[PDB]
Amino acid sequence: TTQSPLNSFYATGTAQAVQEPIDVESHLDNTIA
Amino acid sequence: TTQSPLNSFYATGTAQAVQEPIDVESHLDNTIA
Ligand SMILES: [Ca+2]
Ligand SMILES: [Ca+2]
Repeated sequence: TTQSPLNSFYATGTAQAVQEPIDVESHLDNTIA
Repeated sequence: TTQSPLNSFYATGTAQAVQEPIDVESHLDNTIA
């Protein structure tokens, strides 16, 4: 004679974010002379 | 000279319930990245 609560069910996922939106690189190779 | 009550007859059955109505299994194998 056991009474159960009937709520022992689960499901699991994951998420992440490990980088910045943009990357910037420079090529200014001229001199104001 | 014996007086009988005439109620000595019986029949027996059985019943059971040994499991929960539903079972749940998860397959969430994608990542919000
Ligand atoms: Ca970066
Ligand atoms: Ca079960």
